[PDB]
Amino acid sequence: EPEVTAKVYFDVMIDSEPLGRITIGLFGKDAPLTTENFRQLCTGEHGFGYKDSIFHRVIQNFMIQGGDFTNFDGTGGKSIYGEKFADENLNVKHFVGALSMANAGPNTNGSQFFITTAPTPWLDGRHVVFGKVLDGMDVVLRIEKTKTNSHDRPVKPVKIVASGEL
Repeated sequence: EPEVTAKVYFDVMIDSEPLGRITIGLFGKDAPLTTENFRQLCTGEHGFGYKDSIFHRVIQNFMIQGGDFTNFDGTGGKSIYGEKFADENLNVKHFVGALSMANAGPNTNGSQFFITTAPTPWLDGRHVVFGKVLDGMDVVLRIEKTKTNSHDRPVKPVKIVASGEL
């Protein structure tokens, strides 16, 4: 596993129920542009970020996805460098608890990401893995079990009520 160079977190709630804190370690040496984008979106330094956004898609035994703080449906989001930035390292394979960038083809990274909860070999080589859950994996597993309906979207919003750097 690559080196963790920075730690960020998310405090999560589901309609009045606090689920706890998810601590994420970033691989700053293996993916500098990607980790910096995630880090600054967590702090909200530029005026926008993950605070008060939701996990809009949950697929049991696969992953949870979030990061669309502009449209809240999977069609939006934007990086700190602009609308899109290139793929940095595609040689790191996914593993349970990995943080990976969602995208719409090569060099289209923005702000959306997923946290994998199971092996996902069909994503390997196509999505940049830039970190991993260091603590609070139980919170991730709880979210994965939340009731979804049509489109794999949680019936109750799964909200990130706070984010930042640790």
